[PDB]
Amino acid sequence: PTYAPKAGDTTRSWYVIDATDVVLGRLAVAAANLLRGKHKPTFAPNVDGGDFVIVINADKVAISGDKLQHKMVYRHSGYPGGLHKRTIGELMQRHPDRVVEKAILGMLPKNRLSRQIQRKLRVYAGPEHPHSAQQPVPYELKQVAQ
Amino acid sequence: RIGKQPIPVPAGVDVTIEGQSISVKGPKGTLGLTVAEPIKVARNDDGAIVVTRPDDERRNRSLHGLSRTLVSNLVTGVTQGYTTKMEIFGVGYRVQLKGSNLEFALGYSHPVVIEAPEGITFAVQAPTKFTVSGIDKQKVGQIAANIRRLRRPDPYKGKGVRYEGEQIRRKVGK
Amino acid sequence: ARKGILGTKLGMTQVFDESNRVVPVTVVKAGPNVVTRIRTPERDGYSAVQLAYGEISPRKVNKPLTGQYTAAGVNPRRYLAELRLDDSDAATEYQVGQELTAEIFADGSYVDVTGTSKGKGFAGTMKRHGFRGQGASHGAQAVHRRPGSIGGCATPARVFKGTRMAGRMGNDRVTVLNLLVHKVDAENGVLLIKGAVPGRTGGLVMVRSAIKR
Amino acid sequence: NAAARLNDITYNRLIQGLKAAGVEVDRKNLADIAISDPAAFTALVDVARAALPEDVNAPS
Amino acid sequence: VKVNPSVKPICDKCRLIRRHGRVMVICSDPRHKQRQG
RNA sequence: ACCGCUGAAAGCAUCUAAGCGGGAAACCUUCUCCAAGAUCAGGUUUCUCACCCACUUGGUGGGAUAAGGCCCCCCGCAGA
RNA sequence: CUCGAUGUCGGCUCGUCGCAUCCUGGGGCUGGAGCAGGUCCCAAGGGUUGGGCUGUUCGCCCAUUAAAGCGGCACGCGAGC
Ligand SMILES: [Mg+2]
Ligand SMILES: [Mg+2]
Ligand SMILES: [Mg+2]
Ligand SMILES: [Mg+2]
Ligand SMILES: [Mg+2]
Ligand SMILES: [Mg+2]
Ligand SMILES: [Mg+2]
Ligand SMILES: [Mg+2]
Ligand SMILES: [Mg+2]
Ligand SMILES: [Mg+2]
Ligand SMILES: [Mg+2]
Ligand SMILES: [Mg+2]
Ligand SMILES: [Mg+2]
Ligand SMILES: [Mg+2]
Ligand SMILES: [Mg+2]
Ligand SMILES: [Mg+2]
Ligand SMILES: [Mg+2]
Ligand SMILES: [Mg+2]
Ligand SMILES: [Mg+2]
Ligand SMILES: [Mg+2]
Ligand SMILES: [Mg+2]
Ligand SMILES: [Zn+2]
Repeated sequence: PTYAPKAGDTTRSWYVIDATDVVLGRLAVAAANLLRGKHKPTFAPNVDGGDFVIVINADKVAISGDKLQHKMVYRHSGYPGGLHKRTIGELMQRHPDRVVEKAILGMLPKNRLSRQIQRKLRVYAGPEHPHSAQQPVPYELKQVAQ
Repeated sequence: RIGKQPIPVPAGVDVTIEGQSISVKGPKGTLGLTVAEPIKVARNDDGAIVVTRPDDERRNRSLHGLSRTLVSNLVTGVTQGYTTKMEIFGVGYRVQLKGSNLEFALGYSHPVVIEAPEGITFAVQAPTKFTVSGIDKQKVGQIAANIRRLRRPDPYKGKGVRYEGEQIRRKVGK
Repeated sequence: ARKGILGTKLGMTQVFDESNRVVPVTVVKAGPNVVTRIRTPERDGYSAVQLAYGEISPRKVNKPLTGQYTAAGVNPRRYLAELRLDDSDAATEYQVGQELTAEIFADGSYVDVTGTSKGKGFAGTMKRHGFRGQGASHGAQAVHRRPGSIGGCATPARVFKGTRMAGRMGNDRVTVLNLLVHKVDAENGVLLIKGAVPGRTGGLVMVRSAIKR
Repeated sequence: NAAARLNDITYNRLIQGLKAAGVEVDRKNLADIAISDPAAFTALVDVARAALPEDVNAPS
Repeated sequence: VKVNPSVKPICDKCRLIRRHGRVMVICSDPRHKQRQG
């Protein structure tokens, strides 16, 4: 009998990730593992373990010069000829929180429980977050030496 | 070779460095510039400008001879300010001052006015000759390039706005 | 500085101007109005002004909506709508309780009139979108007013979204742009507006000043 | 791999160090100590780390 | 300009330079402007 | 697309590698309309702002109400 | 692939899409004086008529037009004619 977690054993906490010079790939990966609870030894792929992630300073994320011009974001409305495209560089002016949040939500598994995982994610643009009623501890990026 | 040659400073009363920055001030207005990050700017014995670099890369040799002739434009542009000199050719074409502005009669059905921006002062010397002055070399030559394109280049009668001394190309016509 | 008023369409008639031309006007009773609420940007997020219009008995208005008038000191009206202003300098000329009348528009000014278009019921495709139909003779079996084809074949195996078809028509918010104001009658509270004004004879009409001029 | 990284070592080098020290505990029980007894898992990390070769990138 | 995938100088004062990721020929005679596209 | 200014690597030159401009019915805002089922289901306001019963005393079952709406009734230029 | 059935040209009706662009918009070169052009590059937002002949597609012709573009979609569309 291996461990399968009960309901009421998953204890959640609150992290906050600054993004002042962090690239979009390193930060979306480290937020995807931290929301799902891969860093916890009581992991189970069918249980929404994992903590809250507050991403502040998303307008200062590290995107290269050739990606604010040539990397496109596509939406389609369903109507014919309804394909629209916006560059990253004209999304980092209006909605910079959507660029970080889209990179996280493509790295979660494509299933039903990821729609409950993504309810634990708050992405903001400035250096100020409203969740000071809780006590978010900061989370810096670490790589385990080998 | 350019960049491996110091910057002669006639007056330069506050040629300073504050954390990868530079400034200049003198008989004219002040000017600012920020050198690219590998290139260091430093002093000679005379308090002048001598720039240095790490050695022998494709990208550090380029930013060194660039950033020499951008700092020396500041200490020239404050002492000896830049004046471009332009002329008007063609019969009936002329130029006047409407205050600080500069009107042209270039054969159109409306007088073309050119609003002079900050730091730029216009002055005519003749109905077919005028000058554009200032302290920044890029900002002067940008205004003088807007005036050069006011008409289409005409290779048949030579009617247009020119720089003085330049020779445009000419065709035979009919 | 976009001015606006609420009103009731009263029908159409014709009138003669100084050059002896005939001008089809549409009478709009730009009735007396009142403010009752001011949307400020620091409180509500935008800049607008409510406008209350129409006589009503004070027993026909329920207790949740009656109290919204008691906070402004105004007797209850029938209609209630907002005039959207620009995003700055909100209400330096609108106060709560201010009486707006019809003579805020001048003779010869332009207005944009928005109301609800008349209903046409469940309308077929020749009335709603203006198709052509098949012919009236030469063999045409039972297809004299039918829409014809609605798609391709096995590629694409779907009707595209947005295909024009039969359905209901009317009851749409329709704005008519750049209508000339022939005469404002301050004695009667009536604008004479040149042209057509959407609605049945008695519906609610918002008369705003034009932006296209 | 989640519990080795609470003790600054990858899973890559924990399995190497537990074969270089002669600890034949299977991965079922090694993952049941990590949930039920965490202080008895730090000791198996310090056994596997000390038994690991000093330059892990140098050839044998 | 002339837009041809083979550009080469025609007279002896046509320079051959590279700007914005494509190879082009500039000169004084304007009928010798060429680029690759 | 095309036209530039400043300017090296390349003592010259060059719209370019750092940096900055001009540039069209295309693109994005502007104008008209739909739109919080936008499940992140929003905002500003106002009204009621209250009882009783049983049981295995529970974020339990029922009953009766306030604000309020629906059904029926008279109709409509609103409508299968 | 389909023979224990995938109904074939042209027309009408309704579309939708590509750009190898007919018109309009922006340019370089010209053996471009001007007016009109030739040629190349950029551009798909909208517009691209009505008749004679023929089952026609195609094509010739008539009178115009800012122009009368070329193509895909079972040579789009017969449980729509
Ligand atoms: Mg899978
Ligand atoms: Mg009806
Ligand atoms: Mg008919
Ligand atoms: Mg029949
Ligand atoms: Mg019939
Ligand atoms: Mg360019
Ligand atoms: Mg424009
Ligand atoms: Mg609305
Ligand atoms: Mg949606
Ligand atoms: Mg709501
Ligand atoms: Mg069968
Ligand atoms: Mg041409
Ligand atoms: Mg093209
Ligand atoms: Mg088209
Ligand atoms: Mg558009
Ligand atoms: Mg006949
Ligand atoms: Mg077609
Ligand atoms: Mg067919
Ligand atoms: Mg066809
Ligand atoms: Mg057929
Ligand atoms: Mg069929
Ligand atoms: Zn040449």
